[PDB]
Amino acid sequence: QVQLVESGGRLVQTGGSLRLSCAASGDTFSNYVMGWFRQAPGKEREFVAAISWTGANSYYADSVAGRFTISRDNAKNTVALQMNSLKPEDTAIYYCAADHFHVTHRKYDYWGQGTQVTVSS
Amino acid sequence: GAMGATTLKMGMQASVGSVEYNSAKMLADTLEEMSQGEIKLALYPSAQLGDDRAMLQQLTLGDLDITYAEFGRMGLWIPRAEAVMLPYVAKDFDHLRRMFESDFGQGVRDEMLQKFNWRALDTWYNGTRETTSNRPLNSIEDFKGLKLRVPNAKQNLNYAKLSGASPTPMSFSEVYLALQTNAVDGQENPLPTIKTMKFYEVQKNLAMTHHIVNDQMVIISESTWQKLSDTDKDIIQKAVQKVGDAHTQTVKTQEAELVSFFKSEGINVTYPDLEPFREAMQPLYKEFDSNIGQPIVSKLAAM
Repeated sequence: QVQLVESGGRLVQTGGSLRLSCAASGDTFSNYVMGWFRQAPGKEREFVAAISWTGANSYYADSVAGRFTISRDNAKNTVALQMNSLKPEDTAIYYCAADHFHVTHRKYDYWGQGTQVTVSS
Repeated sequence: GAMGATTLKMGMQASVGSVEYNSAKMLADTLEEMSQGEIKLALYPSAQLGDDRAMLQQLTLGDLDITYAEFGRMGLWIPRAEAVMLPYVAKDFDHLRRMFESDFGQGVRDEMLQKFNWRALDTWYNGTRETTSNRPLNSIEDFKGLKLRVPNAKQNLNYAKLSGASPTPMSFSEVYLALQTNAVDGQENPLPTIKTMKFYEVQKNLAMTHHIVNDQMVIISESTWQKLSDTDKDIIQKAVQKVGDAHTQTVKTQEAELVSFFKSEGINVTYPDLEPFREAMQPLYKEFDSNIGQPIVSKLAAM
């Protein structure tokens, strides 16, 4: 069973930088696109970023592009989300997810339990 | 035409000159005529958009409209689909196409559509791998001791292993020399590859093992398809099937010409009985049926 565990949630400054990490286990890592989703208290679960099996291609929500950076280490079975220039609206639980392909018409197959990020100044 | 045309885009790994490319271009031309200019198809060859998995991913997201993909290649993402590229499961192409239309084929195509937005329009015959050697192979018994080169592909490895040969993985670039010098005793590929690489120049025998039958599915992004009118859907459906019949006939014809040519060139062409090979594949079949937790192969094998 592929399992995903997110780390790194904090409270942090507005305009601050935060790195989240995701440890994936249970199958050949490089067979799976890796995604970051986020769900704020009143809103629905929302796409944030995704990275292709080799990292050759990545995808970003409009709301986050230019300041977030997804990456992966196929040697460490990790995926990371470097968030820069955070903004109060970024506040949410952030979830790591895995699927064979990046998909927008359904849920990814697999999900971690998530890590809380809050930004306020 | 204030409504304008609809310019679909098709990606493929194959290059200008190949049968895949010529069939794609025939498909472009057919769509343009049958639609009276309302459907055009732009071709992106030579993996200019990535490899096949990259291109399927652009289909999943509606960024690319049409690509090729092997039926068996779906086993990377729909594990049971691999059954159709285990060696000797498909007896010929009509059999592979029967599998595509069967309850099993239909269940794989519904999963392709639901999970990844791929709508398989058709399967096109794309040739069968055969076996060359430095000594004649007239039954599965001749396979013992045979250092058979294979690519580093699971099912190619399994064909050589379960036939009794000594599997010898080796990069395609080394093959011709390894044959010429009998570092290896033989290899296996489609006949056009055997001709193009001149393996017949350093292999005195061709055996018609028919061990691996290939196809290319033609796949359209479901996001594109839903956007289309029903008449446009029909023009596409019909054109793909029309061009596939011509594709399939082209590949079969070229194989027959190439076997004839090899015989006329002094290549010794054998025709071993194949039920012994199907029987030798049983260990792998039941291993596959087990790791999938359900009898898949034998039903397919019976169709």
